[PDB]
Amino acid sequence: SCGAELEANALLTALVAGEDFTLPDIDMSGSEYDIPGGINSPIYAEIEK
Amino acid sequence: ATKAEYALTKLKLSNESVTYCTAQYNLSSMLPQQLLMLKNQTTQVAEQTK
Amino acid sequence: ATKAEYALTKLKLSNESVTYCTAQYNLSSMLPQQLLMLKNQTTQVAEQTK
Amino acid sequence: ATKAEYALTKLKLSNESVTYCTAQYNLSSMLPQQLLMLKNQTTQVAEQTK
Repeated sequence: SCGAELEANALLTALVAGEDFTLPDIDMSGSEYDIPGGINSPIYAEIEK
Repeated sequence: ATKAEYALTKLKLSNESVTYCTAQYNLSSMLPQQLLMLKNQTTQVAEQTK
Repeated sequence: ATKAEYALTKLKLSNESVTYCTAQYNLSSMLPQQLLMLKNQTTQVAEQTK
Repeated sequence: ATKAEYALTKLKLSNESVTYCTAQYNLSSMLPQQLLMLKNQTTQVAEQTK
């Protein structure tokens, strides 16, 4: 209450102003970050002695 | 246990928020009022000296 | 949990800010007023000695 | 979280600065005034002894 969160936002912006802190934006849900060859891949096929 | 600890940290924000409002009220109201109290006491000491 | 802890640290700036203003007010107003109070008490002691 | 903690440390300099000024004022003003208060009280004790 009493605008407690508003004060924190203003202080944080001013104190750390003047420098770049852009975090990288990477989507891990894409097929690139997943192993191809799903349940039907020969990897999951049973190995015969 | 980690989930329970996460809730405790999340709930702890409420105590910090009310503490800030409590401290803000003390600075805005209590401290200036106490200054007036001290000034009147200072005058009384001089009168007792007289 | 880390995100919740980050919010707690971020919100903690408000308490530090009001503390600085509270301390600044005490130095600017309370301390000089108390000095005047002590001076009047010092004079009263001499009068009681008389 | 590290950035938020960095701001907290950076903002903490204000409290240390005002503390130094507050302590400096006490040494320059409060302590010498209290010495005068104690001296007058010391004389009063002798008079009450008389």
